[PDB]
Amino acid sequence: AFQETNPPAGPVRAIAEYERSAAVLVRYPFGIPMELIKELAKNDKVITIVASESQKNTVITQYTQSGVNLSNCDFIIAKTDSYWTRDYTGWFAMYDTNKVGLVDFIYNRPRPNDDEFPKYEAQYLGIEMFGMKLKQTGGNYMTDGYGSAVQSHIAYTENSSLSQAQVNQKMKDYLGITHHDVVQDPNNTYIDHVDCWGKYLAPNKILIRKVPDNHPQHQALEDMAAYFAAQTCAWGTKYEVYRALATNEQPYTNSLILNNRVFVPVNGPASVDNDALNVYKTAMPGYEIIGVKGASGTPWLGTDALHCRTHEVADKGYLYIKHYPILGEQAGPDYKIEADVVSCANATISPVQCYYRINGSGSFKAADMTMESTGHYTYSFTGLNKNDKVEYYISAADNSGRKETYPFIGEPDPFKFTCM
Ligand SMILES: *CC(=N)NCCC[C@H](NC(=O)c1ccccc1)C(N)=O
Ligand code: NA
Ligand code: NA
Repeated sequence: AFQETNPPAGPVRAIAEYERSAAVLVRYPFGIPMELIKELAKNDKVITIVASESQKNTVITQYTQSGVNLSNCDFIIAKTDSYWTRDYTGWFAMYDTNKVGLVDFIYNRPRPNDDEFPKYEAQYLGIEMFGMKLKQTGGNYMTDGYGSAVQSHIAYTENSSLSQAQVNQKMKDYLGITHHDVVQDPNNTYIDHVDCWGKYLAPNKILIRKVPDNHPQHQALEDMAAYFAAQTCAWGTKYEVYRALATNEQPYTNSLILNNRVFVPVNGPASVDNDALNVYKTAMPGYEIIGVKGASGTPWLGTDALHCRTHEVADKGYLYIKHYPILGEQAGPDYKIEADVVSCANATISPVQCYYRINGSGSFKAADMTMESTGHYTYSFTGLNKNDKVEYYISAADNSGRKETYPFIGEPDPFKFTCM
């Protein structure tokens, strides 16, 4: 059964889907095509949930026959009621400066095996688990990694014995959420999950579903796009709002960001699918955008597609870069950046660098950042003239072999500012 615990030792920071992932969780019997599992296993660890050793063996046979990369296949043996790992598996958060933890909750469906699964997930991964006493579902949750979370109104109505203030306080305590952005669902379906209409693509980018002008939900979705366009994101700029046009209820926002790859469910027609994939390519330079056809037995639905049947797993030894960039018109006279770098692997960090380019000319140059205090690094851009345009990103490495950049994708999408 659900076990309430004290929240994690602070400060707490929920991890975003576009941060480093060590694995992806899927479940058998399958709700996803074998081609998706094969694609995932090329570069990432795929953890398949099975109910028994016999089911594990059945799945290994199927993976071997389909040419899945077995060297990237792991298994968790636990009973589950469904393949919606997005919704019932635990949520990841950093706490106590450099630890990765799992947050359990009361799954909002009558699925006791699914509801119990986070306990087996935490034990499998070797991390601590915290029990947040809220009725929740992962499909109705997304965080920017900077203390904001977007959820539809069911986060309140399915916790109606608690005040909104108490619900917000639990999200703050267990996940570090300082802006619990609870919105009226615009999609007109029974499910009321954010992932069927909205997705943070980066701290400063949000993808919102779009439908034809004559569709009954056209204005609700246009209103939702305007709502985020007027908001200041974690980096201090207004959100970049991208739109994926669903001409016929195609679940284009129901994608999975896994490290440098994005898996987008497609169900036709080809031209409309390709238009949606091109939105992701424009929004996410440097990422590999992959269109994924559905399984014939369990097709993608407008209320249930690829994101709904997967869940990313954070790196328990995460090399985390905390950075608030300097963007747009910078008054100066100083152009100083700061980054906090912590290793959840308790690995020795070196080097910490700033990669930069001036007036988009030549190649990116590397400069060492100064460690001013433990985990706190700084860099000042010197010799810059009026109207100089700077491109930069942060890079860190540690002695466990981890290598991370901020932004995650690095060089293909750097921070940009102009000297005033
Ligand atoms: C999109 C997401 N994060 N989750 C989708 C969960 C779909 C699931 N569907 C059903 O329960 C269902 C059963 C039988 C027929 C149709 C739908 C759910 N709502 O939990
Ligand atoms: Na079942
Ligand atoms: Na649970």
